[PDB]
Amino acid sequence: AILTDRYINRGTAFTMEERQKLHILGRLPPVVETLEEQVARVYGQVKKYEKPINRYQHLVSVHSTNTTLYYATILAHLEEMLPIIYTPTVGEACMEYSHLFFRERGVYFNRLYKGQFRNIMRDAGYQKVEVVVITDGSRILGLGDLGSNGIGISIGKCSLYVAGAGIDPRLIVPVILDVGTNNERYLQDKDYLGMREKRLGDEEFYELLDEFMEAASAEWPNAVIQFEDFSNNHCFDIMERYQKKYRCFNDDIQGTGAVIAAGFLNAIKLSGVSPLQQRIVVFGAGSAAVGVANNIAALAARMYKFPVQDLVKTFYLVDTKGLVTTTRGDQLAAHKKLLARTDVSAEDSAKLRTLEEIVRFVKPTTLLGLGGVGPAFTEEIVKMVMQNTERPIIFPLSNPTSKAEVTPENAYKWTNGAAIVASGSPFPPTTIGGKTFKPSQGNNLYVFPGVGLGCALAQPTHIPEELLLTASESLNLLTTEGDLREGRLYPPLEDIHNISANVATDVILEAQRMKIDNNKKLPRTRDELLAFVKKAMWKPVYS
Amino acid sequence: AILTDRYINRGTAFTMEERQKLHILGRLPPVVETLEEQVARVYGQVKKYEKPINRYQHLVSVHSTNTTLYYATILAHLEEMLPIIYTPTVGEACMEYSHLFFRERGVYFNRLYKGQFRNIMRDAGYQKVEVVVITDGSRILGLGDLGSNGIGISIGKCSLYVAGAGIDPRLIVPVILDVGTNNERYLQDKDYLGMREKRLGDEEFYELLDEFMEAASAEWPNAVIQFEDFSNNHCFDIMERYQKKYRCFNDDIQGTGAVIAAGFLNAIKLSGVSPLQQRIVVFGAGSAAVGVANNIAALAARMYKFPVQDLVKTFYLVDTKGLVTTTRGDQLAAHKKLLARTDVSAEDSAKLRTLEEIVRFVKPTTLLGLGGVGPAFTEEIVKMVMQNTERPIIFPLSNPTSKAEVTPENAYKWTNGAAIVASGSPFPPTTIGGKTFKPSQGNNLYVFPGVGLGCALAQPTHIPEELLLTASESLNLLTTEGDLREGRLYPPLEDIHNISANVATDVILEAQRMKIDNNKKLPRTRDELLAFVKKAMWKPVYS
Ligand SMILES: O=C(Nc1cccc(S(=O)(=O)Nc2ccccc2F)c1)c1cnccn1
Ligand SMILES: O=C(Nc1cccc(S(=O)(=O)Nc2ccccc2F)c1)c1cnccn1
Repeated sequence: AILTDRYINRGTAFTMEERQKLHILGRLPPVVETLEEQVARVYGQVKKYEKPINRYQHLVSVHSTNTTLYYATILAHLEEMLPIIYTPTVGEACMEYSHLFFRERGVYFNRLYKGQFRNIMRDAGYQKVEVVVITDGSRILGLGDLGSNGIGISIGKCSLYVAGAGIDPRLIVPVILDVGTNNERYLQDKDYLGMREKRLGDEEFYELLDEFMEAASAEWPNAVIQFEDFSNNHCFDIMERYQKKYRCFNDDIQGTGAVIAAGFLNAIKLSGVSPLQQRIVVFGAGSAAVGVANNIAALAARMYKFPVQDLVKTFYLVDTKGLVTTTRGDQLAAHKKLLARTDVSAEDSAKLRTLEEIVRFVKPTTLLGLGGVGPAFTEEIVKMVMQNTERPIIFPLSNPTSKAEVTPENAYKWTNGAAIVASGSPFPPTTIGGKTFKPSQGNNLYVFPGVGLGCALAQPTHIPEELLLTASESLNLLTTEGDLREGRLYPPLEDIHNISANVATDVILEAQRMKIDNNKKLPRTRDELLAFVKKAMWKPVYS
Repeated sequence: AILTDRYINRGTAFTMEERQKLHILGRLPPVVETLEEQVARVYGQVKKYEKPINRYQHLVSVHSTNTTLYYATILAHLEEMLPIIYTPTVGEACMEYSHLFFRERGVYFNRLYKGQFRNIMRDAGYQKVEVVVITDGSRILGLGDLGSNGIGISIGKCSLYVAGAGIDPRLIVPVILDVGTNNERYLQDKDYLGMREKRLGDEEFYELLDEFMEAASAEWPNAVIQFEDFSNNHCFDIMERYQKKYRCFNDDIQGTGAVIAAGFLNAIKLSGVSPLQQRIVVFGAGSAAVGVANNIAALAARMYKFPVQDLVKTFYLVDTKGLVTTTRGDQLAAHKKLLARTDVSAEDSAKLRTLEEIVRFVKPTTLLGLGGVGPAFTEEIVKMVMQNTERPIIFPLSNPTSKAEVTPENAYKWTNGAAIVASGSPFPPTTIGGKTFKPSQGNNLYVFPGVGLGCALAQPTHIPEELLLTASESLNLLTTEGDLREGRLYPPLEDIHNISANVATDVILEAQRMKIDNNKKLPRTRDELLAFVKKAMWKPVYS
């Protein structure tokens, strides 16, 4: 019963004396290993596979037999395992290898079960659930509708809360809300196991998602509900609908802006050009891109008490037409108005269409790549920014690497190593003249696990914007003098347990200051709280 | 508890009413499938993988979650799945992917556990075990010593008793007797989990194997012990040591000779050249090759009551020196003496060295390829056999296909479709002049599962040679007039349940005639017994 329970199984780490006592001597090969030795063996077993999907499949096999060994392997090799266990491999697993997820916990909802959602949750037989990740498979980036196969996205994201913040793997629940699929291949595929129908309209979509939120608030009252990989037609509206009434957040929207804001303020500190002297080209004018700009302005206003209006005036927003201005003659989308230039004439607007002429005119010190249209930050454009600052801040954040505005290698080459670079994706180091440069990766893992652990301990009534901004600031402040002297914008990803403990600590203190915390057992002073949070974390060691 | 038990789990075959009643509605995607629909889906999931090892890995995943669906998929696609689930894929899985077997039942013995073998078996907590497959990883063919990783061979072979003869998958036990490894890579491999030592000498080897046989006879008294993939230094001696005292057999030795003898006697019937008119070149003079010849002579003597001495005189044995004769001047190995020619002069012996001149002199009607040295049956040699018979019998049985004496395609091409061919391996059909030919595969699956089911029902004291010869004859007689009219030498592999039920029936009747049967509940007449055996078989359907 211990060997066959993946939560308590130790495999070859059972000592000979333990195997004798548990009557399992003949169930294992005779070698006895420590957990670090098992992790080294698993890491070799993974790297025997060349393709990410086969590495993923091997890690699923480990997780199904020895959960402690799985999470110990991820924690020892995190940067390398992240592309396998989540984006982009998990989406390819969902799309073409959905059987990899069948044996996992997954809770499936659809219109056939209307009015039974609470019964289904009760039936799942979990105890004090802490984190629930839900998707409908619609995709934040709107590529590759997964329908019911989106359950693998929720499974993968749940796993990152365990690895990142020590959420006990028994207290995470992955959910698929199957409201149909517009995936034409799936709609015709004899082997598609989900609802074989186009996506439900908004009225029915919200009827079912409302029942889900109300059922989860009753049956899983201790949980944070995290929306993952919902399409843009719904993801912003879901948060407007639920943010005050339920304990919920959207990582794609709120996590991303908190992580990019933290890293960007550290790039300002390194750059020699202080926040009010920055001239920031925001290349891309989607709701998400404007959210990131507003999250930067909010964080600088918190950290430095500059008037937020003056920080807004540092942004130069570029949409598909050109520089967004109040004078260029069009009716602006609501989200573009607050960053529109008021200081540019109609005549100058007409001559500010191409990114090259916009950069020549604006004289920016920062280029924020949120454009999703490929390598817009040319050598000529990067060379112009070198005219305005000694340390250009260049953030090519569009995903995947082919949609990205510039490679970190080109950014460093064209500035002779002056560029301060953050990426959505990991890159190898670049060496110029014997000096080494490596971009800072703004991975969402820096924030969501600590928000989850914080909301799990404090049990806040809801997750107001204050808790995300506090997580953003906490992350910024974790970047040490040492980190900064080596050009890093974030604390190191390998230190994610300490990072999450600190983010969670600061989130709790903010919930306590707002009197929204329902858990009154927690310390209310930072040093004693941080020690308490660290002790509360599940660790991937045998105990 | 039903979803997580692979023996009772039905996955998507649970109806909506059943999901309601079992409180599992939210645990599955909403599509309800029949077992045949699930099998079609799994077969597509398998064929999405190009490499055998990745197909194997996918089938392991099915087996770990839904045992009924795994065995239903094998039974629906048997010929195609056999190369994946056993030779040669299972050996490659053992050698390089041994982690595929960690979660499976496996019972591990070694010298560290001397005197505790019975305790280890008791600890395994099985009920009335029927079949135990044991290996030491030494390899029958002596290539790729697997040591402790030989457990995967036992696991794969156990699975074939379930698929082939409906041994209940709860009543099969795979065993590794780890007596060391001569695999130099393993002996230096930090991740090898077995006994890190060269193979024990014979005295210690037999001390431990004796304890195993005695322990299994006490703790698993209802079981057949089947030796799999033991090296030639031990496999013949193990059977001499144990055959009378324990319920045991070796498939490599006894199964192979029973299957080849059955197919060869059907080739004689098709050929127009009756057993006493056959002139059989036995190319290869190993113990195994002489065993196959002796099994043919024994079966013909049983079926036709020709004097066995006259059947022996139909064989012309060829070793590495040439035609084995009493006059060629050397001291013959014991196994070669009984097939040595007494009718060839010393002078003719000296001129009978190359296979070509041996064939020209002997004027054979059959070529039996048991040589293991590549494509010895040349066009010139096949063309000479066409001079001696209208239907050359050509059996290239050396493994793998590169060691084989002739391709079936070349055999049929060079004889314009007259050749009667059996292979160890599967081959595609050959079309000559719009007429189609396909070799008969002498797969060991024809015999061992039915011997296992027979020995499981009758509970004989031991497995004397009479039970193997009866299985051989039963298999021969299952080839219908219809089968024979289409050139088949065996009943079709897809019909393996009916085949095994009939082999088991005949084996039981032989045990009853010898008064070695311990199970007195069984019918003693063939029709009523065969019905009883069919009912006793585990079937891969939901019940
Ligand atoms: O856990 C079992 N066995 C085991 C054997 C060797 C090694 C390990 S391990 O847990 O040390 N490593 C491991 C396990 C999985 C897949 C990849 C792995 F590397 C475990 C078991 C569980 N139930 C039943 C019978 N055995
Ligand atoms: O059995 C479970 N789920 C399941 C989902 C879809 C489909 C099937 S299936 O059993 O229909 N097919 C199948 C299962 C395995 C791997 C390849 C497969 F094709 C099963 C389960 C078991 N425990 C816990 C939660 N779920």
